[PDB]
Amino acid sequence: VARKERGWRTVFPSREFWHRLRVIRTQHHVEALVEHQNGKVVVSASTREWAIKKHLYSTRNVVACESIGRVLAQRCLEAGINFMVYQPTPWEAASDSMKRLQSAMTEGGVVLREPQRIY
Amino acid sequence: YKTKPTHGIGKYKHLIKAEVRAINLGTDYEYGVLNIHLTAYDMTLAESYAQYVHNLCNSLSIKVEESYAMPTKTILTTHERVVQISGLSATFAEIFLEIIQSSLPEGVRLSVKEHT
Amino acid sequence: SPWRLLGALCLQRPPVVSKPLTPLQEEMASLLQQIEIERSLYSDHELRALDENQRLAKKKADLAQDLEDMWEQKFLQFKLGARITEADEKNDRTSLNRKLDRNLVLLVREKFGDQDVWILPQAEWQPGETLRGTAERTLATLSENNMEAKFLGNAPCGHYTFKFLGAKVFFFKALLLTGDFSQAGNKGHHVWVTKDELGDYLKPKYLAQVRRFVSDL
Amino acid sequence: DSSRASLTRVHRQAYARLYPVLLVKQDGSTIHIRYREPRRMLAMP
Amino acid sequence: IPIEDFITPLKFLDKARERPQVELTFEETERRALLLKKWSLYKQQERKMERDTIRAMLEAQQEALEELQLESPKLHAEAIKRDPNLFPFEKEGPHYTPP
Amino acid sequence: RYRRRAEQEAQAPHWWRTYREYFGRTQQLLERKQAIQELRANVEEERAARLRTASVPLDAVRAEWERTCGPYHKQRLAEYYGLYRDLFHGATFVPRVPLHVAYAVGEDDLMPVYCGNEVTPTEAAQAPEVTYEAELWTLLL
RNA sequence: AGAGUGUAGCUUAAAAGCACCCAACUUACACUUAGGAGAUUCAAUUGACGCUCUGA
Repeated sequence: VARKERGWRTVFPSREFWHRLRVIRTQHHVEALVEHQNGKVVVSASTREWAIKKHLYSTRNVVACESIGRVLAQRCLEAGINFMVYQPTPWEAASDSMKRLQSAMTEGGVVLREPQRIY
Repeated sequence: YKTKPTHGIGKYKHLIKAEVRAINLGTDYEYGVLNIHLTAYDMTLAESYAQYVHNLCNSLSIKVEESYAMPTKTILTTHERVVQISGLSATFAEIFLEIIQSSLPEGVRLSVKEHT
Repeated sequence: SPWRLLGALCLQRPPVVSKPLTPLQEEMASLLQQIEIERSLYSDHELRALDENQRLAKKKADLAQDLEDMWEQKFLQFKLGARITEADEKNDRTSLNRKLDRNLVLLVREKFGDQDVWILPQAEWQPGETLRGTAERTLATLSENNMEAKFLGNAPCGHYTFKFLGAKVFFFKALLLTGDFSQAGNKGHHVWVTKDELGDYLKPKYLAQVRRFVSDL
Repeated sequence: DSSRASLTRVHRQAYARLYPVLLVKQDGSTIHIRYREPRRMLAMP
Repeated sequence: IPIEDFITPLKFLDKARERPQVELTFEETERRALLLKKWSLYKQQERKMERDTIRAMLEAQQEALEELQLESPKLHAEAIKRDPNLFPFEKEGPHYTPP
Repeated sequence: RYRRRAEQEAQAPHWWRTYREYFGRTQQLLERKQAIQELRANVEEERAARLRTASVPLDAVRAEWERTCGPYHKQRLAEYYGLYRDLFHGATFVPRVPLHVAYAVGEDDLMPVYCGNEVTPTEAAQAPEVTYEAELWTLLL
């Protein structure tokens, strides 16, 4: 029922969500955020984190994205968040580690599309 | 708005130059446009060495105008590539040329000839 | 102050022979060879050697080896020039062919009245003499030859200033195009140094730091 | 450093086989040149 | 005149049938990964060495023009000056066999 | 890159009117380098890494997460669900103890109570199983 | 001999972010995708191993 911020049509990305998944790929670390509209980070999963950094070989590859999607999806089911709006750029969309990331999420248990607001 | 302190916060055309001789004035001395021909009987040495010269110039922040190639000559074929360069400092002429001198792979000759 | 006006010249030899490959460069070299083979597109020499023995096999069922053996025996005729004319000498430091793959530096013994120093060749200049003309004068002064060298710019490369009375020593840079180095048996002591003898011959910090503008590669 | 941009590969797609043929121009200067039908030693008169 | 030789040969179309067998094993691809990784290390350390030559020699020539600038005021005005002789500049590469 | 600098300038405190105004050790690094060097040393694990088929076990990541940086993510979630503005009038704290509470669902399994879950009152009919690793304590709901 | 001292290239980062390299699309460059390498100089805020400068 709550208001999705409907506007912002000229400016990428959309604000019309309640939860945005945002993958931050740096030079050294694959990072994954789950945020509100307000910029409050709700649930994150980063490879700058000793519980997951030591099980991994390299902190940036398709393995780290598949694992950060497994771990992030498992963290978001237990946080009671089933619905995100992930919006990529069209080069980030066709990348194999973000298809592997989205498959890790939707096979994890998290639907990457929110239901509509009821008016 | 004009009468507000936030006037001109959105202007951007002063951030873009949306639009040749040699400049040796009194202290700030620099060459004009340059040309570097590369002639070899291998496509790989001319193209790849042109890549290496071009990445050296991008790593030295040089205004590289064009990086095209010339047609060949049936003699076998003599392969040529042209790399244009504008902007060199006084030390930067010697330090820049000495690495192209000390980086020729196998039997490829140079040119520091100029335009037209 | 009385400045003892000194310029010099750090002569460079362009290497005529390319360096041999690293074994890592050998393995990556053959790897690039194989990936070039696996992505090529039907050379006619294969079409004249594979399909021709197919059709000649059909003729016997009812030559490129000559060509390759001619090419290989012509490859066995002409011997190669040595990349090392260096180890047979091992002592011809005065020879311009002392090393071929590296860059070689003119470097001559001198004996002052108060000093006795192995020296990168210097020049006593005049304010009427240009520093570029000081180096071009340094080309044909001590060697007494008909070398053909090349300069890039009026910029220097290494400055070392020792005093006793002031002085300053300027180290410029040239490049040998060719050279008619007549009478290689001079009375001087020119020794061509790649990199490593430059600390074996020049000890003080105004001379054991010439390598910081020598192209080490 | 004369082996940096020599460890190469033909980066096109319409290219046939190329062989490491040694060539001599006029003065006894053998250079590997990618050339067809493995001649091995070349010489221009 | 805009004429170049980047056009593909028209002969390179019909007989593209010599090599349909492109298959490798596990261990050759593993060693190939070691070659690409260690060769990326190799070229990386190469350009780190060349960056050390550019920075080292360039600081040597900048301090050269500063010592010449402070020890000769009328000779660093001409030290910046450029030669009329590098205009038809050439240099052939190295070879294998000297004459 | 413009997106990165652009988000950084978005979060910066500006002097004009903006959307936010209205809509607002050494032994550990030694064992870490030794264990990461001993981890990256295997050629089998490097082969599983380079073939994008390597896996990660989730349980050790979960418990080790509960030890290392669990309480700070749980502080994020309690800030997000408003437990600090409502349960202590804004005064924050850090949940240091990795608690466990789960409701006995029948006899076989038990619905876990993590930070932010959905549990029915059918599953919450009976008082739960409380297990935590500590040594006094008062529990509240 | 003394002074300034000291994170991988840089950081009023606190083991991070940019820089960096290879492979592919590119004539090439760039973008992007895939991969790679990296340091708190050693001992208890302090002393001595290394760099720079001021001298002989």
